[PDB]
Amino acid sequence: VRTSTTFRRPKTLQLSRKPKYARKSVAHAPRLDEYKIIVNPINSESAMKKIEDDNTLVFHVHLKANKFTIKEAVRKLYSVEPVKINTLIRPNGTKKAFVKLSADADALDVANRIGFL
Amino acid sequence: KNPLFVSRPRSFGIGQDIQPKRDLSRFVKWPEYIRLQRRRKILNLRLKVPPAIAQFQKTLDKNTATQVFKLLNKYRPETAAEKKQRLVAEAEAVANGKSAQDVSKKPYNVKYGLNHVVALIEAKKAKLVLIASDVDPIELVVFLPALCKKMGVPYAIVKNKARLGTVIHQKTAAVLAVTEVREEDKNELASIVSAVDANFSAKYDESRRKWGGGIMGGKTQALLAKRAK
Amino acid sequence: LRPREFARLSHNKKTVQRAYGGCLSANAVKDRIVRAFLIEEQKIVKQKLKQL
Amino acid sequence: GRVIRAQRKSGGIFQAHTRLRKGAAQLRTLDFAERHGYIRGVVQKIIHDPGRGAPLAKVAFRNPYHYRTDVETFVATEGMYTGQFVYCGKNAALTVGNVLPVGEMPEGTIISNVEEKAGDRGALGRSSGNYVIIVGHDVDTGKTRVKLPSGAKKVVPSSARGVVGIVAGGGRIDKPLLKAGRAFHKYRVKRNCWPRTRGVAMNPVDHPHGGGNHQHVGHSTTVPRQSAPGQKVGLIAARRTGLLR
RNA sequence: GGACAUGGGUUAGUCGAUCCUAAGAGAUAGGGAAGCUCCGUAUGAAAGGCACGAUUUUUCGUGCCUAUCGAAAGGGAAUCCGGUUAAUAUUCCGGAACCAGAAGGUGGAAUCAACACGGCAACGUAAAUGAAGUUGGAGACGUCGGCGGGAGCCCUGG
RNA sequence: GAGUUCAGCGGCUGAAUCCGGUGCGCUCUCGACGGCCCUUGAAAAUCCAACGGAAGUG
RNA sequence: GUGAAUUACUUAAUCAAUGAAGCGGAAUUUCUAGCGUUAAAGUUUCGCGAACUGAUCCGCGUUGA
Repeated sequence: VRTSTTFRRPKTLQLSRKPKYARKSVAHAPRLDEYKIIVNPINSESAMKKIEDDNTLVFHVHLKANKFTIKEAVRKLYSVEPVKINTLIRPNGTKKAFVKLSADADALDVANRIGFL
Repeated sequence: KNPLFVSRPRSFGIGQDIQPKRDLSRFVKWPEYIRLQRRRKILNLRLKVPPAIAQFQKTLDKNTATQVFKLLNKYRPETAAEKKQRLVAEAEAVANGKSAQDVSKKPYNVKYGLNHVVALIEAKKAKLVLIASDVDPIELVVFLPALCKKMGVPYAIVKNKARLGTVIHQKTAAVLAVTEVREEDKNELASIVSAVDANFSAKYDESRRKWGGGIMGGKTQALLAKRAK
Repeated sequence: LRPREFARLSHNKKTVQRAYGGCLSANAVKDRIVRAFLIEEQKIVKQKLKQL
Repeated sequence: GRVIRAQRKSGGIFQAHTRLRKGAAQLRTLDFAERHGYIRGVVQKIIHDPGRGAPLAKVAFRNPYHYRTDVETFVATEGMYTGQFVYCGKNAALTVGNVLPVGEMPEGTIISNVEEKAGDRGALGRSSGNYVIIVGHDVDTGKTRVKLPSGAKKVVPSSARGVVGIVAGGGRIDKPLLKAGRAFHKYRVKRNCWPRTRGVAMNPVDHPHGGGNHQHVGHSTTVPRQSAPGQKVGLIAARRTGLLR
């Protein structure tokens, strides 16, 4: 007994993939980790003034790092909590990140501890 | 009787309350494979079927079919597992040093397979032939009633190649042939043969000249009935 | 307001407390009510006429 | 030597400009309600359809099978107004605006948007001020003879429908356009068919008429019906030319 | 010196893109074509959902009805001021906001007359439940011509 | 407290930033209208509301 | 391709519509720009529980030329 003039195809059981082997012998290591995110800090005169004025570190950062991965990499590499991240792709095709540190920490001591001053 | 249970009848006339859900089966846009099945059945009902093909539309009756299948199920062939146990039992018998002939009795089973049954009919070794009515392509069995008639082999056209398959442990079987039965069932086969012969072989001459088909649909039949009236 | 700016308002600020309020004007609603009642009385009086 | 302007009219930039169209003007689909009874609709609004001389009516009908409202775009007839009820079907009254089968209407009635064959939803008598006249009936063969706006008489199935009355907007061609700008605007909202350059003003490569030291055709302008597409210019298969002096 | 050499320089939840669709491009279904590919865009397609139930012979029953791309001048969530640099800013700094989404919490209202009252009314209120289904509205629209109001500029009295 | 102007000190301290008129004025906008057309002047995403009444110490 | 004594038939193919919605048989809604859906009465079994009819059956060839 059909009350609709259309015939819709019935639903069938759709088994999920249960492979007999793994297509990859070993899963790849995380290809974008903290050390690959941060390449090296920028130490130009403009970068130094941002350190001493805006409490902002300036880093040469990987292209595929977003503001979230930059924040975690900085927190893991330097144990400092950033309050803001601003990124730009420099005319030479390299990402530069302005990492504004929290008011509790100063960029000067962080810079000396890194050693790039 | 609660007075609040007031009747609210719905009029379903043209322009009245919304039409109720009715059976719309005859108007459903069925899938193409469904339409192809049903319209193929209609062409076979409409078109003038040649007698060699139309003879397959008249099959064995229900009572004789049940009687035939009762006899057949006593002579189903050995299954794979039963063959394996019998084969192993013969192996230990040979290992024990016994004749392979006397260990196992002579088989008594239905003969199946189109080519094997055809050879049996041509050699007059088959005493009964059961031809499936729904073999596709039909040419695989169109010649069989004539071949059975020339060699005088009693033949019946039975429904459901699937039923023949279940007898011989397969899915479908084109034909079944009974060559030898035990003396207990010799009377039963003879009674079946007589009924099958009187039903099919005697009527073979008349059926060879009876073209099938020619049935028109209900709508045209009713329209022509009105014209005649 | 712009379409999405209607989503910030409260419920009573986007409608009017009346049947169809916020979808129809008051005069339109009044015509709906009187025409509904009058035609209903007709279908009753036509039914009473045709039932006998 | 090149294909002519007539041959390039196959599409492309000669398509109809349908950006502003207010819907295709069609009758209701011939359903059970409209075959065995009638169904009532309300004229929501009469609108102007760009590229068309006749106004269109947005008549809203109730769906007889489902809880929703069907809206049908009709060719408005003179006298149609917003809020008017339109009855479509076999038992519809013979009132201007209603839709009835031609077999249910007496001889001499004036109808429009007539179906050629029942179920195509309107073919004959649709331009503004045009109509079709019921000439006669043939019940034995179930056919109806009608007179078309061109005067040609045609036999249609008696179940074909037609809107009672004449199409609104009559007299549109009674007023001269007065200037090429009015012709320019009239034809923007239609195909690319204006302005029309004469073939005599073209070259031998551009047209059969073109060429010569004078603007003359050079051959008879009545061409056979059998001529090739590039040859079929002028008066095609003309049975009689000239004025009826 | 827009040359030459070495360095430095472009920071956005709010500005754009991204999202939307336009004309139009365009796979799939299908049909052509020796083919390259062509036609096609809800078409002659089984083109996908949703809710009920002590759990149903512990082998699932019962109802309910459209790709994608295509706009940095179209549609459209929400940011302003002051300042700062040799070069960046509605992006940085100082101050001051806003929008979208998420979660529970405080306070208030309604509630055992379950889903607030007032005004004749147009409607108002700090709240004032509303599934499916239907429908309406905003987005959403030409052009010219004066007339009225506002803001900024202009003019002007101390 | 900002910006601006001005007067002092060796970065700091004083003041002022006020009160009004006008218009066939320009620029943008807004409101109420008017005329024109065989020309009647996009879509969709998105957002809201309504009719209906499923459902329901807490 | 099927018939009948010149004509009929429709399954081949052609065409046209749709959301393939009510086809063929028998038994037996029109003074108004409103709303119309999520069945309720009736009849049996065990609270918007089930079941049957409300809404007849049959055929199935989506209908029309």
